[PDB]
Amino acid sequence: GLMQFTLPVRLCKEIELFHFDIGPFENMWPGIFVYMVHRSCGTSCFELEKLCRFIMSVKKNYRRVPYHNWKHAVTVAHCMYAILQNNHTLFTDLERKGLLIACLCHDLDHRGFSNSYLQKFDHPLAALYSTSTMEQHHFSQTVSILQLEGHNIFSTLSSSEYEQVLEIIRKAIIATDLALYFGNRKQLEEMYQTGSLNLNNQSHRDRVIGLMMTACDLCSVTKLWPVTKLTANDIYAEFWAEGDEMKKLGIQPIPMMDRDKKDEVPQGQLGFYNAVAIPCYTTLTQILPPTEPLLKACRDNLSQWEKVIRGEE
Ligand SMILES: O=C1CCN(c2ccccc2)N=C1c1ccnn1-c1ccccc1
Ligand SMILES: [Mg+2]
Ligand SMILES: [Zn+2]
Repeated sequence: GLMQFTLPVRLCKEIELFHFDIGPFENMWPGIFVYMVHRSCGTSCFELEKLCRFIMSVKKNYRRVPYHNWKHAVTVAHCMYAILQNNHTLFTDLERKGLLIACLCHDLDHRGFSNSYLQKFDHPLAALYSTSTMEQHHFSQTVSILQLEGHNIFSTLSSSEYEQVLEIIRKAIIATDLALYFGNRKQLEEMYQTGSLNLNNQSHRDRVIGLMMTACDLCSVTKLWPVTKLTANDIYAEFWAEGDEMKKLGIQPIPMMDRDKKDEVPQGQLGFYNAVAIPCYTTLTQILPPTEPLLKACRDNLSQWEKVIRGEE
């Protein structure tokens, strides 16, 4: 009960900032997650023994892939921590519990392949889940781990509160399907601009949490340039492996996934920042003004990709 997690001074200070990088010491990441749960939710939210067992089973069910790995899980959870900490009073007790867990679990058992590749491969998961294929799998893996003996971190919740938090987690994980982001943001834009956005409306809260999940999921584009640049290598390592596997199916992949077309990456990054990242953080900042640092960092990285094209690096 009186056992607090405490970080070294540099991490204690920098973990509060949106652009925090969790570092290369894998063995410190569970401690970093518990620290964030304790400050974001409370020391009483979870039984420490159960929470630690849950974290280590989640870690075990992330694969050794270049990008969609345990480090991504904890990085996305940290961005959610920074949003929740900068928006103290906007979220319920159940939301703050559910959302850090949703972020830690959101890519469980990822193989480094898109929904598109599973569909073209005719993977068993594409028959089980016709849309948001990997995201339905991630939620399924989350429920599986929660149901392991001694892993039910929600055991003190009532039957109805348990159903609510698992529904927050389900919607939050499904929302990380980038196919669904475009429509979600357009609706939030319309609601904000016509002034009809209402945070007491549950359908509206769901949409705002969805955009928060996109924002946290893409947060590699909101880090300092050296972090963003080096993370991009891991992202494209997966894309190019998917491209190789498309070529093995006798399908020319899109240029983004073709390692023969690396020269086209800088221009592809601009498209992504302009079509996905900047609009995401712009709408998030309109709804949650204290998340402005994410938009600023995103714009800084857009400027860096423009410099790569001009051959200034
Ligand atoms: O940087 C890039 C290149 C373009 N790209 C992308 C992804 C899907 C479809 C089209 C483009 N995504 C990113 C990116 C930045 C942060 N996260 N992600 C991301 C998101 C989902 C899967 C893998 C990576
Ligand atoms: Mg995902
Ligand atoms: Zn993700």
